[PDB]
Amino acid sequence: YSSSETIEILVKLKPNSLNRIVEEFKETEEQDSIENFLRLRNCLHSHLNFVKPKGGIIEFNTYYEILYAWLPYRRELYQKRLMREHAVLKLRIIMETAIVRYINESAELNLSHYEDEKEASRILSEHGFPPLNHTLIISPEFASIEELNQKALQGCYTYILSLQARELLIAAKTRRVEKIKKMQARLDKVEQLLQESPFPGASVWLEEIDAVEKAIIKGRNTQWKFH
Amino acid sequence: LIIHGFVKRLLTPLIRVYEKGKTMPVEFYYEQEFDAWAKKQTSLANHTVKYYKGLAAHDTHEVKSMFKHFDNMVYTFTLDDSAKELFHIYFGGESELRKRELCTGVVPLTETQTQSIHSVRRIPCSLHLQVDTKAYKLDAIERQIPNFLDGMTRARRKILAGGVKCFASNNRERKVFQFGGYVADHMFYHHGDMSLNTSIIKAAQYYPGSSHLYPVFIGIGSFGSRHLGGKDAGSPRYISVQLASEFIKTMFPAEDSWLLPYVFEDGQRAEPEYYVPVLPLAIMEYGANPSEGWKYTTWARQLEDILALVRAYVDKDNPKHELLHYAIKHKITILPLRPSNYNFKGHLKRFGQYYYSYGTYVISEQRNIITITELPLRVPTVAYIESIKKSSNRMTFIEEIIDYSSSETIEILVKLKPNSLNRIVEEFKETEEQDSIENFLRLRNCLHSHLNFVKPKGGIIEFNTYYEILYAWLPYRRELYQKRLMREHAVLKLRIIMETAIVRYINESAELNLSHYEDEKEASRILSEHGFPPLNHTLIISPEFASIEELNQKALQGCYTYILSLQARELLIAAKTRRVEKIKKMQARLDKVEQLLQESPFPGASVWLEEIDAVEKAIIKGRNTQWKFH
Amino acid sequence: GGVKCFASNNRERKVFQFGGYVADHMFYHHGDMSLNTSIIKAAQYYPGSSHLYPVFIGIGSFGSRHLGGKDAGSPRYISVQ
Amino acid sequence: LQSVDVDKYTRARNAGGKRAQDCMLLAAEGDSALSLLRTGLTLGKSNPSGPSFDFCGMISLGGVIMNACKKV
Amino acid sequence: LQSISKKDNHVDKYTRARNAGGKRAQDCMLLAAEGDSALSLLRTGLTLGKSNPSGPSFDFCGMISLGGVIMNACKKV
DNA sequence: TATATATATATGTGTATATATACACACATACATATACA
DNA sequence: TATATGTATGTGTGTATATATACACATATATATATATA
Repeated sequence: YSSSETIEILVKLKPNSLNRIVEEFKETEEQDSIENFLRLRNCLHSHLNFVKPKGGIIEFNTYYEILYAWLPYRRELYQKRLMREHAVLKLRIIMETAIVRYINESAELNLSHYEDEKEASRILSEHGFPPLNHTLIISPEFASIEELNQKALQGCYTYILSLQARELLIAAKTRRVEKIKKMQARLDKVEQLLQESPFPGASVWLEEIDAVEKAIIKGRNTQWKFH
Repeated sequence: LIIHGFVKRLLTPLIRVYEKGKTMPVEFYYEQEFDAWAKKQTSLANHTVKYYKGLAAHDTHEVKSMFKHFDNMVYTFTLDDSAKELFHIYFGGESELRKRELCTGVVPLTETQTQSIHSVRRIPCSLHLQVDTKAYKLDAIERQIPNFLDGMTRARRKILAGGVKCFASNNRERKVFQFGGYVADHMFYHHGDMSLNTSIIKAAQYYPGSSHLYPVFIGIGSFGSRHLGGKDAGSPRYISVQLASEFIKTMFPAEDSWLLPYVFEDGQRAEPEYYVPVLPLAIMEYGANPSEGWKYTTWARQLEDILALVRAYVDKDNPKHELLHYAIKHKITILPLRPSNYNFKGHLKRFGQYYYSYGTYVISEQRNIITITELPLRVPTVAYIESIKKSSNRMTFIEEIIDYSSSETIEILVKLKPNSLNRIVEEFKETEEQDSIENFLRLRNCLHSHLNFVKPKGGIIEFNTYYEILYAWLPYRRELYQKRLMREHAVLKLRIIMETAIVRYINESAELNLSHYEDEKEASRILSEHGFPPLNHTLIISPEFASIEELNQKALQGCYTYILSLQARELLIAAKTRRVEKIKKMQARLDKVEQLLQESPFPGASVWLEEIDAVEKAIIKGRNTQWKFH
Repeated sequence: GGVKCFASNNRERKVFQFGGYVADHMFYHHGDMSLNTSIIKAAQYYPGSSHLYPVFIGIGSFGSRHLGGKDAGSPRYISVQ
Repeated sequence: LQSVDVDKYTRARNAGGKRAQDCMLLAAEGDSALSLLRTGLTLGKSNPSGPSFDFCGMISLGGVIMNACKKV
Repeated sequence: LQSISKKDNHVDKYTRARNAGGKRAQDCMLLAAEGDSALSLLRTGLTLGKSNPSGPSFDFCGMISLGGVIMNACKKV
């Protein structure tokens, strides 16, 4: 008589057979006679055999060993994501605090007068604009920090020559100024929480603990449907 | 038991449409009811449409709602005296009743019948047969019979559209099951996955005697052979396909796929109602299917006959120009339209009102061995050998029958019992139409056609000759050329108008001083005062499917976004030279277009001859490279 | 492949269509029946299933406790998200 | 030449007995439909007004039925 | 019991070579493939009659399917 | 030799399902093989 | 005549390897089956 998710099983006994069950299927202090009759216990017996990084079997003895092996990988991963974020923030501050002064000075720089983009790149480099790799500052995908600070200051003037004329208005200047302010504040926060105790990025991982826990609660409440 | 009431059914939804916010959806039981409801709407970008093929697609929070009301949705069948003839029509052993009922469409349901069914919950059996079973049989005709314009079914048209879109960026090959998942995702295919993969396999085969003489895809792997009739291909896990790109480029031109009526499924468009190729591809391949009521069977025509007929229709200084138009007015035949003999080495004869195809043997009395070297058209090898083995009257003269054939060329070897060449001739008599050996060895067949197609806007159509199919095909391609030239004319005028204001903004940006202004409002106001036209930049750059009234009706109703997303890269002088020369090329193209809209005998008559020559050289290149296009 | 596929909008797919996607873009070099069985058993959620925190939300018939989750639908019926 | 039972069939508890006439056979098309019907006929206390296996059965139609109107 | 169930013993995929079990039987090979698509490949290959004049053919070569994965006997003996 | 059945095959686009093998190990069911005897 | 005691089978989980089958629909062809003729 079971439900879709609930067990309900009904046996029927021939008359005068409970006492034969009690005297015939004996009772120890680990399992009952009725549970010995109806197959109602099992052992939770484990075989903790995993594979390790860079290939190969590893065999653990208890779950504490697995937890203690797990922790330093996550610790070091927080450290390297904070180093990457610090580098990208400095590089983007450097990138936009050339674009804003180009908007301030392009009314009399008058780039419409020049012939092609080589003359334009020459006259932009003759007034102190930094050559930048725009397609890797704005989208660091799988670049490590060595090849981030190694090949990004060695680009061209594509960041400044591919601006739309919509960008040259006063509200866009205002928005770029406040966005520079927000990136400066975020760079200060990144350098402030690189130095914390015990290891770098110790409060961020507490926040992610809290978010995962409430997402697990909200998924258990909705029968894992997330209504 | 149908009288007293024993046979019942549930009634579940096929479509549920969910509005955002409301906790009761709108349920539909039929597909055309959903399409009629949906096309009346104005924007469907806050609804979700679910299609339920099978009962197992219903999740938990709606099976609970379906089974709180289980006894509310069980219906019981009754029958009257008007029902026995309908069961004999729909399910009896003769098709003429089924042909003459099945031509007319479905008859809708009255208000009294609908209120009676949805109130007392009983169904007449005849009223079930005259809606549900008839709608099934019309849908099965639509799925299993080809259109006469493009020559392909509905599944193969979905495969062609999804394959043009899948291999767009780079023509890298994929497995058959991965391409099948793509075309079932993006073309809204509502059926099983096994038959789709079978159609993708058979839509790419190329061997002597295959169905498709000009396949859409290049097949990479093992795709079966003559000797089992293509039934021994690989699994879809193994083999691959890619798009035969230049044949699809020349036969189905890409700027004509914007101008076709499309099949809308679940709210957004899926594929065309029909393609219109440059050549009449419906009569250029093979085919044999049953369906409901009718039968489909074709035998392909010569390529040179079709090229002669189309070039005689279109090209004005061919000698057979006005005489062919006379023959189209009076439905008489002048230029011959023969069966195709390509990739077939036997011979073809016409005896009365049919064609016959013959094999080829090679008699020898030195070793009493007949060496069969070819079978008739579309005859598999092992089926022929087992058929020549089962017949007990023919087995009394042979010792052993051995195969030595290659993978593309027949070579069968028989062995006769000693001194038995003489006894064949009195047993198997030689008529004038076939030899005694060809009577003995089953070496001819009749080419008997059933030219039953479907037409645009649905429904069967039935021709009597291949000339009728060609004469029905030609005007569609004519008007589609006229449509593409008029659309191009409108777009070219509008693009000249667009770029000869970009040029003057580049010339006057220093005097205009765009940086001084506050936002897009003041910039659009100060650009409206100096004589810049308001334009619709998206419709000019990408006029996707816009008809010409839509294209000149919402074009002058935009803003200055065309001029405001200019990069500072293109304010340079080489960019000015580039834009001025491309404006010159566009207006020269506009003069060429408005000169093409006038010529004899109809507008766009030289472009279509050029495309005939392009399709011909692509077919020749494909036939030389074993359809690999190396 | 599921993070890559459902990026734009979290619109449902079938099991065999999502399996074709993750065999194309993740360079899977094996059969399709085992991949579709893996997707099905990665989406299941019932008392006593393997996963307590599944990657996907399953939409359709994904089996019950009683037959051990071996009573799901065919992959042309059921959906994941 | 003269010289098992039912496949994919779940009987009701009251088939062929004293209340035989008040039982249903919910004949489905395959086995995924029977998985749906098994899911739904076992709403235990969440649906006191719905049916269950005390008066309902299940059997599969095997895909497409053979017609008898032209094999007789 | 054997006679009751001998009718179900008496369908494998096997293409017999022309010279299997005769006077030149030891000149012959048996190309045991793994499935049916493999046999499609091998039957395509062994029939290149004049595109491969130095190749093999069905005069001294057979085909059979290994049926997926072979049972081991080391754990069942 | 004739007029007459009733079953039988093949084509494309559809509807549904079936089954063999490897790999490890805790657990369940079937004797059966003795060893005191009796 | 009960007892152990060493044998032999037997499903079961995930990730692999290779296959199998029923049904609908039209029409042309077929190969043996059948009266009654006698």
